[PDB]
Order: sequence, then structure tokens, then C-alpha cells
Amino acid sequence: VRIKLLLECTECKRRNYATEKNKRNTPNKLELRKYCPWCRKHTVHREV
Amino acid sequence: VPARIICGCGNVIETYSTKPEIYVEVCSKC
Amino acid sequence: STRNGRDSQAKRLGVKRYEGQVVRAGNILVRQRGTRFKPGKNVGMGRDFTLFALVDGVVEFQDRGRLGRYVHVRPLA
Amino acid sequence: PLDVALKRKYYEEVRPELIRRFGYQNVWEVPRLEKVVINQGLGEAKEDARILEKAAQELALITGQKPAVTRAKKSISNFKLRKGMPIGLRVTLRRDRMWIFLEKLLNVALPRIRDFRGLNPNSFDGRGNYNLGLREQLIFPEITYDMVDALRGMDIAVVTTAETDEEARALLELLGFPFRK
Amino acid sequence: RRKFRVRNRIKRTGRLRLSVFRSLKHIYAQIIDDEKGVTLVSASSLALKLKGNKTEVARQVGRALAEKALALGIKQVAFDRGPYKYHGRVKALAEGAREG
Amino acid sequence: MLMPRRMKYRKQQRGRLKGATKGGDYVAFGDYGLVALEPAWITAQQIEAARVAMVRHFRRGGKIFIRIFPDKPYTKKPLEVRMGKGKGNVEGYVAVVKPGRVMFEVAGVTEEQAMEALRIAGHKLPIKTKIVRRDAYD
Amino acid sequence: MISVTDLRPGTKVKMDGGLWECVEYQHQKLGRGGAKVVAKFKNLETGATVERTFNSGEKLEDIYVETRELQYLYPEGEEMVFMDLETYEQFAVPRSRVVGAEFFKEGMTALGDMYEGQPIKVTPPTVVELKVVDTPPGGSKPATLETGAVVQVPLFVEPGEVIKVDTRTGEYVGRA
RNA sequence: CGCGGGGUGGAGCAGCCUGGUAGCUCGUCGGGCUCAUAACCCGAAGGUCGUCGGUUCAAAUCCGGCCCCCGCAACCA
RNA sequence: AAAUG
RNA sequence: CUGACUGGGGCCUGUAGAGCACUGAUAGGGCUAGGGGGCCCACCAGCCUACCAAACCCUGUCAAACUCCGAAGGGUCCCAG
RNA sequence: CGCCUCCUAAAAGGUAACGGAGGCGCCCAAAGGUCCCCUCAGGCGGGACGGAAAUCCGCCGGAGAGCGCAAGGGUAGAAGGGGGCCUGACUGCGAGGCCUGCAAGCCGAGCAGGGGCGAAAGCCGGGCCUAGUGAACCGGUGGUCCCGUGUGGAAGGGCCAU
RNA sequence: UCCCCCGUGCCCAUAGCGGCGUGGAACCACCCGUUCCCAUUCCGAACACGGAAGUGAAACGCGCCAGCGCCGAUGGUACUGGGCGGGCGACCGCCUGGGAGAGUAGGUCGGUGCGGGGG
Ligand SMILES: [Mg+2]
Ligand SMILES: [Mg+2]
Ligand SMILES: [Mg+2]
Ligand SMILES: [Mg+2]
Ligand SMILES: [Mg+2]
Ligand SMILES: [Mg+2]
Ligand SMILES: [Mg+2]
Ligand SMILES: [Mg+2]
Ligand SMILES: [Mg+2]
Ligand SMILES: [Mg+2]
Ligand SMILES: [Mg+2]
Ligand SMILES: [Mg+2]
Ligand SMILES: [Mg+2]
Ligand SMILES: [Mg+2]
Ligand SMILES: [Mg+2]
Ligand SMILES: [Mg+2]
Ligand SMILES: [Mg+2]
Ligand SMILES: [Mg+2]
Ligand SMILES: [Mg+2]
Ligand SMILES: [Mg+2]
Ligand SMILES: [Mg+2]
Ligand SMILES: [Mg+2]
Ligand SMILES: [Mg+2]
Ligand SMILES: [Mg+2]
Ligand SMILES: [Mg+2]
Ligand SMILES: [Mg+2]
Ligand SMILES: [Mg+2]
Ligand SMILES: [Mg+2]
Ligand SMILES: [Mg+2]
Ligand SMILES: [Mg+2]
Ligand SMILES: [Mg+2]
Ligand SMILES: [Mg+2]
Ligand SMILES: [Mg+2]
Ligand SMILES: [Mg+2]
Ligand SMILES: [Mg+2]
Ligand SMILES: [Mg+2]
Ligand SMILES: [Mg+2]
Ligand SMILES: [Mg+2]
Ligand SMILES: [Mg+2]
Ligand SMILES: [Mg+2]
Ligand SMILES: [Mg+2]
Ligand SMILES: [Mg+2]
Ligand SMILES: [Mg+2]
Ligand SMILES: [Mg+2]
Ligand SMILES: [Mg+2]
Repeated sequence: VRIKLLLECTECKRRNYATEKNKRNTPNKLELRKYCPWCRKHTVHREV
Repeated sequence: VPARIICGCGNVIETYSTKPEIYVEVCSKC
Repeated sequence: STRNGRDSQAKRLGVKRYEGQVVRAGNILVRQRGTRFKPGKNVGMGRDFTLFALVDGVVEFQDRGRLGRYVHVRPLA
Repeated sequence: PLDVALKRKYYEEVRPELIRRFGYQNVWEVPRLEKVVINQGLGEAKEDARILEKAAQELALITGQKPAVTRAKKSISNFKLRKGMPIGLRVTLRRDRMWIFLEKLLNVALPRIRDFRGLNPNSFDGRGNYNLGLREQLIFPEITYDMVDALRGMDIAVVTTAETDEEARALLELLGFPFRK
Repeated sequence: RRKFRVRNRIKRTGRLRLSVFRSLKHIYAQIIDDEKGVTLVSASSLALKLKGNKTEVARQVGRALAEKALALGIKQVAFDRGPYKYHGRVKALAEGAREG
Repeated sequence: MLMPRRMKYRKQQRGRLKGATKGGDYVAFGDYGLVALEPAWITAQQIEAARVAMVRHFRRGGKIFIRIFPDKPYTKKPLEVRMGKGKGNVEGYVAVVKPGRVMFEVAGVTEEQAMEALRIAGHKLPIKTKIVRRDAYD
Repeated sequence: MISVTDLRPGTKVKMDGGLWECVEYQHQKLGRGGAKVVAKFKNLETGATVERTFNSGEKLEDIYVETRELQYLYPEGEEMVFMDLETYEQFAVPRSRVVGAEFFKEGMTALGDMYEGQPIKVTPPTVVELKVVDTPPGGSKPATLETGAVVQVPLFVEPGEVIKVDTRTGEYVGRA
């Protein structure tokens, strides 16, 4: 949806992604979590 | 903490609660 | 001019391996919506409530009164 | 505090009677006190930022037990506030908190209640327990007229291991509960 | 129409339960083997006399069940106790390679 | 006029009227009954007329017992339309009846009158009927 | 892109680059030809209308011009700002697209045709309360309302007196 | 027989998609201005929202069945 | 400016 | 040699039938909110009613999208022909 | 006109009609993991403001409550409610099956890496489950270093991701 | 082995609701405390710890009673696989194999394995 929206996750300065789905309006205004990158292992992860 | 019930109808009551400085303007006297 | 004429592509549910049949680890034994049947011995079930063998063996259907119905798998002894 | 004026009275002035009265066999078996509850509906978690904690620090100011903030279980259009959080305040009294409370209530509280001509004798009924309401909250000592922006009634429910009303009745009666008789 | 549900057990999938019981004065514990409905190893609290702490008493009956166990083939089990609440009374006993 | 006040569904299928009579084959409420000899669908339209010529014959008298009730919808596509486009509209209700069912039974009225009133009620029904008494029903 | 056979008054759509809203719709199928949809429309901003006809096929292109309720906050430049008392967003509507922007009030609740988060029509209510801050205590005299606009009123209506004014005729419709 | 829209204070219309808000004009009754009546000025009352169901925490509003309503079609033979 | 009986 | 078909076992099912335990439908009767009416001042309750009528209670029935039940059969695996 | 649910559908599966009756094109950063706790709707009392269910107390109440939305199956020995930490809404894989004309769709134990919760047993590769969808082509964004028209390098592609 | 009790599982209401009665030596519980581990959206109610004066009143175990609940034939029907007839339909009947559901007679206030404690 619109208020919904698609999005992925970047390893913090670099590549890789997860691509989940934020949700605008409700808990939004940016968002990051911990997840494992094809390279090395586990880190934060921001949107974009 | 313990307390004191100082009515007016005489009769004082020694018990417990908070602040033993009680002016019970009317105990059991009616 | 109607307001109907719809339905959903059948899904083909139910027991798909009956008591006394030999299976292999993996065989989904039951397809069902609720939990008409419940996991048993060497019988894990999936997300959709799909019971499936956990080891090569036979299938047994234990009826547990008000405790529900079970499908176990007594491996080949 | 493990003991109070009323607690004793119960043990060495009520305990005897009831037995002699209904003639109980086993020690336990005779009416004791389980717990006395005191809640408030308030229903005032409406607009203007319904703090109404004052009523919580107070409810407990006269009890000595911070109350438990209950909430609405369903949700009602009819009278605003719905679904959750909103209103609800209530504390459960047991043991010694139970005694050091009922005392005042029975000695200083009930006394000054506008008219109060005893406590309506029907509020038992089948209940090996009793229930009664209060309009004000200043009926208590630990709180004065000045400090209390608004009024605040409340319900007081005493639970008893009594099975009958007579059993319940007598007890609360030998304890000191006045009665509209 | 049922006080406490328990069934922390029921969630027993891995054979050999270390079924515990919290009696007001003592503590019993048996190593039950369902799918057979037989108890393979016991070792009770005051049903062996033993000390007078309660918890330190548990510790004992623990080591007592382990030692006994081991010498039977046991060495791998799964804890339990209904309202186990896994606290105070805990018998984090040595031996018995059941870990935890 | 005698049709369910509510229903979970408006249009219902047709089914088939075999034998038997799930139940209601003995009196139970009166002195003389009106068992049905052959299968049919009795229309509320009818039942009424049977209950009516009944009261009317023995004007101001005993009471009547209507042990059948029109609850099955009856469809009928509009007049002069071709086949298709859905199941027609509803036009009243039927009451399924199989040989044996006791549609009517009265009492409080003499036996001389009963035989006549019910005899009439029958000329208002699409099926064959037979009037019964009251005995080995208990 | 919705066709026509599927229109209904109220349906809003984009025609000739402009915004409309079918207000009259009548399926027409005479003779054995193909069916036809004959409607009448209204621009969303201007009032302009225009009855038209379409075949059975022809698709139109539905629009999403929902009408939330905004709220005046303050003037600025040759514009005035509102807010959707719902999501509290901020809309800077150009004086033109605010019907009767005058005779309004910095704090009154009105209506706007949200088309992609930008009102193209901001109407107040047919009559609103306003404090006349003008007029000679002298009958049918002019009275400057708190919003600077002027209106014709009776006598008794004097400085400070809050009145009502039909926001369509800017005529005195009584006092507060 | 279908096609779409409509039943809201006494009349004529808003409000219905975007459920919590009854908006307007005339009319009515009260009171003033007049000798009086209009007009005009002041103030007030009035709506089961067509009904019967359902959905919702709540419905004029969303959902279905009916009842009346208005307009459109019925062609090739 | 301003109708009628 | 496994076939169609058959024998013996094991499992899966919710139809015919029947049955009201749920979903609703439902004739009369009971008991009984609720309205309608009369007794009567408003002291606001008290009572009666060959009426409209919830719950529940029996007595009677109905159902594709109801089922406390439930066949005959049907499906499949196994061993045999 | 595609998708889900129920009936028709004749007790495996499947099965038609301009047959009966309803839903969907979404949604949740908690409505997801895990660990620990709690049990409902209603009904009769009993109670200050309080309808007829606001909050409280007592019994009686196995499920009629709830489970975001249709219906169905399911379920209180939780799938429901509450709280603490968390993000397995993992990446490399995927034995073995369901369904099946193809294409798709669905379940999935176990291994590796690296984590979350738990004392541990274990559990986690979204959501009680069945809808919430769109082959290729053509392009766009990151990544990657694979090709790079004599050489080096670019141009432009490729692979992964979206 | 034999009973009494405590654990646990199995069959899955013939195991239940309701009455009535019992047991405290041991067990088990309520109970007595809340300093400590751990605690309650406020309550040691519940979880948790230390204890044992008292009680078996609660709760539980064990008896008994059958009002309710649940279990429930044998007969006979319904329906039906396969075979075969009837009417114009309507639907009805015959044979051979299977055979309900209600209802009646009656039945049950549990049976039971393993390990512990006890005479
Ligand atoms: Mg079709
Ligand atoms: Mg079809
Ligand atoms: Mg189909
Ligand atoms: Mg289907
Ligand atoms: Mg007919
Ligand atoms: Mg035609
Ligand atoms: Mg006979
Ligand atoms: Mg006037
Ligand atoms: Mg052969
Ligand atoms: Mg049938
Ligand atoms: Mg059926
Ligand atoms: Mg079949
Ligand atoms: Mg077979
Ligand atoms: Mg062979
Ligand atoms: Mg398809
Ligand atoms: Mg079927
Ligand atoms: Mg089938
Ligand atoms: Mg309740
Ligand atoms: Mg009440
Ligand atoms: Mg209230
Ligand atoms: Mg109340
Ligand atoms: Mg209620
Ligand atoms: Mg959590
Ligand atoms: Mg794979
Ligand atoms: Mg494979
Ligand atoms: Mg394929
Ligand atoms: Mg989902
Ligand atoms: Mg969840
Ligand atoms: Mg192409
Ligand atoms: Mg490309
Ligand atoms: Mg690119
Ligand atoms: Mg190169
Ligand atoms: Mg070249
Ligand atoms: Mg070159
Ligand atoms: Mg080159
Ligand atoms: Mg170079
Ligand atoms: Mg590239
Ligand atoms: Mg005794
Ligand atoms: Mg200490
Ligand atoms: Mg602590
Ligand atoms: Mg006892
Ligand atoms: Mg029977
Ligand atoms: Mg028989
Ligand atoms: Mg035959
Ligand atoms: Mg039988």
C-alpha cells in the first residue's frame, strides 16, 4: 500500500539488503534492526 | 506507623496508619 | 443477472497416508486446516498444520477420546 | 502491625460468641476475615488529561497500599472512553492492612457520613461476604477537606469464609459494624 | 474448571523426564520414562531422612538421584516440575549429563 | 399469513418426497385427525382454507391443531422468461408431507361433527386423506 | 482507468486534463446498436459543467479527490494555511482556491477537496460567527468584521457585537 | 422484465465514498413596528433520517430484503 | 424609500 | 505377475436415515419479563386480563449451506487369489 | 471474467449450471522470536456517582468468548490475555513429499555460518490456518567484479539483489 | 504379594454434577512466619523462602446414594451394496448381503500400570 511502502536494509556504510516493509504513519519515521549480511556476520541495518 | 485519634468527644484511639496527629472531629459518639 | 457464481479452487485435504502404510521421513501424512489430527511419535507438523513423517516407519492412528486424534510413526524395528 | 485493637477483639470477643452462637465444631470452621476490597470507578479518564492519581495516592493514603489501576475491558460508545487504558482504581486489603483499616472505618469513618443511620442490613444476601458504598472519601482521618480538589466515592467489599448471612451478619456485627438494622 | 495448567511438561519431547514434587516439608524426584509408563529412578527427600535446610536438602537428594541414575545407563534427561518455577528449591545437582 | 418470520436463507432447493414421515404419525393433541395418504407440498394457501372451512363448519366450537407448518420456500421465475439468469423469485411456502403425517386433529367437538369438518378440510387439500380416531398412540 | 458503464454520480474522474465528478448518469441502449453512457459533470474547482456521451468500451481514469476537513491557522503572503484536524498536516492554499477566504477566520473549520494532498477548493460553512469590530452606532450600515471584510447589517448590531454571516452572500443572517 | 439515481423538521434541498457532527431556504408559534395587515426586526419549536434485518465500541452514513419514487430503455425478425 | 383595508 | 476384479485385515469419511445437543425454523400449553386494558390517587405501588409477547419448561414437528449420532458403501496400504 | 469460504458435491479426491450465499487485491515493528505468567462469554446475587455490560466482590459457567477482516476447520493440556528480553520478517542449503497436463503453488526434517530466548529440554529461516495476487519481455536502482571487438582503459553488458 | 498414602502416566464421563459420611499415626494440605532467594499493573491471595504451635474446617484421598449427567442392549423398523418388479407419473413393493438413529430393559457415583513412603 501507500501508507505501507516497501524497503530494504543496508549493512551500515555498505551493500547487502533484506528488503522488508515499513509502514509509514504508524511506528515509522525511520527504523533499523539487527540482521545477518551475506558477508561476515550480524550487524545493525538501516533502511533506505 | 502507629497513631492517635484526638476527636473532641474525648476518646483517643491508639492504632496505626500515617501521621499520629489526627483531629477526628467526631469519633463514635452519636 | 445474478450476484453469485463464485467459489475457490478445491484444495484436496485429508489423510494422505493411512494406518499401516510405509512411509519415508518427509512424507506429509495429513493435510488439514484445523488440527483434526495431531502430531504423534516421530510426527512433526507444519505451519499449515500439515503432519509429516519424521522417520522411515509405519503410520498409526491413535484416537485419544476427548484428547483428540493422533498419527504416530513407529519406525521399522 | 501483626496486631491491632480490632484484631484482638475478634480473637478474644467474637471468636467465642459465634461458636457459643451457632455452635461450631472445628476451630477453623468458624467465620474469619479473608479480605476487604475498596475500589473506585472514577470513570474520569476523559479529556483534559485525566491524571487522577491524586485519587490513587489517596485511596492508598488511607490504606497504605498503592492501588492497582484497572482499565475498561470492552469499550462503550454510549459513555465515551473505550477499549482500554482509561479509568479504574482498586486496592485489595488482607492480613494486618485489613485490620488497621476496618478499625478506623468502623470507629471514625462510618460515623461521619452525612446522615448514616447504620449500615443497610440487606447488602449480605447469600454472600458469605458483604458490600457497601461511600459518597465522600474525607470520611477518613488520614485525609482532610482542604487537600482534595474533587470528591470521590468508593465501594467497600468484605469477603468472609462465612457461608451464611447470619454467619456473616453476626460476625461483622460482633466486630463493630453499625447496622441500619 | 482447572486451577493451574502446568504442562510445562506435556512440552516433553526428548525422552526421560526429571519429574519433581514440591512438598511443604520434603521433596521427591523420579526419572520417568513415558512411552513405557515406567519410573526408572527415584530418590526422595525426607523419605531418606537427610539434613534440615530444605534447599540444601534438595541439593542432596539431587546428587542422590544422579549417582543412583548414572549407574543405570541414564546420563541424559529433561528437567520438569509442574509449578517448578525453577527457583529456590532448584537442585542444580552434579553428575547426570542432562545439562542445565 | 403462515410463513416463517425469519429464515437463514431465502431460496432453498427442492429435495424429493420419498416415503416414511420422519415423525408425527399419531394423534397426540386431539380426538380425530387427518392423516395424509400421499406425498405433496401443502401451500400455506391451502392449510389456511382447511383451517378456515374447519372453524366455519362447526362455527364457535372446539379447537383446531395444525401439526404441519409451511416453511419451505417456493420459487417461480417471472411469467414468460426463458431459462437461466438465476433461481426464480419466491412465491409463498410449502410444508412437506409424506404418507402418514397427521396434518390436522381437533377435539372439544363431538365425533359427529369432527368427521364432517375434517371431511371438508380434505376437499381443500391436493392429496388423498383419511380421518383417524385416537387410541394405540400412547 | 475505470470505464463508463461503471460510473455513478459522485464518481470523480479526470477528463480533458481537468477534475470532474459525474452528477448525472444514464445508460442508453436503444435500437440494436452498442450501449452508450450519457452523463453530466462538474469541475471540482470551477463550477463549470458539461454533459457528454461515451460508448460501452471507453475507459475514463478515476481520481482520488476525497474531502477531508481542514482548519485555518494563519495568513502568510497572499496565502492562508489550514490543517486536516485528522493527520494534522500543513496545507498552504493560495487565496484563489479558498472559496470565500475572506469572511473566514483564523481558527475556523472548513472543507477542502484533497487531490494528492493539496486542496483545490476550501469552503467554510454556509454562515459563520464573526465579531464586527466596526460600524457607526448610527440602520442598514456597513460593518467591518474581525477578518477585515465588511458587511451590511441592521442598527442594534454595534462594535464588538458578534454576528452571523452567510459565507455565500456575506449577508448579515442575525447575531451571535 | 432489466438500467441508474432518490425517500432527512410542514415544503423544497444539503449531509452519506472520507461512519462519531443534522446544514439551508421558506413555513409555523411567541414578541415587537402599524390604527390594523403585509413587509420588516427580535426569538423559539420541530427530523422514527421509508421501513425490517445485519456489521461496528457507535451509523442518516456500511451492509443486505422488502415498500413506495423518478427517469431509461423493450431492438433483428 | 415605503403595499393594502 | 505387479492387472481389472475378488478374499482377509488396518486405517481415513460425515451421505441415506435419523435426531434437536449447537445454528436457526416452528403449532399449542406452562411459567413469565415485557406492552395493551380495566381497579385508582397520582401516596407509586398494589392487583386483575376468553389480548401482543421474550427467557425457560414440557408436548409436537423442519433444515443443502444445522448435527449429540450415523449406516449401506466408497478410498487407500498390506498379504492372497 | 483472477483469488478465499460454505453449500450443491451423492460419508476418499475431484465434479457442472446466467445454481444458493458471502469475502479479497489488504494488514501488523508488534498483531513477529523466545521465556514466564494468566483464563472466557455469559447468568444469579452484592455494591457510591453508576445504562441494560464502565470499575469491584461472591459464587455458578468447559467453552457458547476470543483469535485484525468473509466463512470454514481449528483452539482454554492456547492458537486466547499480560510482561521481560529480542528480530530466525536469518544467509549457504534442502533429504522427502503434497498438489499437478505444463507452469506454478504448498509442507519440510537435517547440515553449515552466524545469532535470539531459555537453567535446561529445546524453540525461532514471520503472522492459528485456508484469500491479500501477476509468467516472460523491456527498462530502473544499488551490489559484484564475470565479459570488456588489436593492447590498456572506458562504452555497454552479465550475475546477485530490489 | 495385601491394604492406607504420595508421585506420576494409561483407558478417556460406566471416570462427571449434586447430596450424605469419613481420614490427620504417618503422608498430603490448609496452617505459622516474611529475615533471607523470589514475589504480586496493590495484595506472601498467587508465586518464593524459613518453619513447624494447630486443623483436616478448606482442598484432596476413600466410601455410600443414582435426582441430574454419561454409558445402553436384545427385539423391530429406517436406510442400503447387488439382483429384480410395478405406475401414466406419483413414487411403491419383492429377493439376497450389510443395518442404523431414536425408544425400551438395564448400566455406572471408575478401572488401571510404574516408582516411592507406611502395618
Ligand atoms: Mg459461473
Ligand atoms: Mg459454477
Ligand atoms: Mg468448485
Ligand atoms: Mg470450496
Ligand atoms: Mg405447488
Ligand atoms: Mg432474455
Ligand atoms: Mg394398536
Ligand atoms: Mg409573528
Ligand atoms: Mg500373481
Ligand atoms: Mg434427510
Ligand atoms: Mg443434511
Ligand atoms: Mg463419493
Ligand atoms: Mg479395505
Ligand atoms: Mg498377487
Ligand atoms: Mg489461475
Ligand atoms: Mg462433501
Ligand atoms: Mg468428496
Ligand atoms: Mg462475568
Ligand atoms: Mg449487578
Ligand atoms: Mg454504568
Ligand atoms: Mg452496575
Ligand atoms: Mg454481561
Ligand atoms: Mg513477547
Ligand atoms: Mg529443497
Ligand atoms: Mg526432492
Ligand atoms: Mg510442476
Ligand atoms: Mg496471514
Ligand atoms: Mg502470536
Ligand atoms: Mg514480447
Ligand atoms: Mg534487464
Ligand atoms: Mg544498471
Ligand atoms: Mg578485464
Ligand atoms: Mg574486429
Ligand atoms: Mg576497438
Ligand atoms: Mg580493447
Ligand atoms: Mg594505460
Ligand atoms: Mg554492472
Ligand atoms: Mg469427621
Ligand atoms: Mg536471614
Ligand atoms: Mg528481588
Ligand atoms: Mg474438609
Ligand atoms: Mg441408545
Ligand atoms: Mg437391533
Ligand atoms: Mg438396489
Ligand atoms: Mg442403538
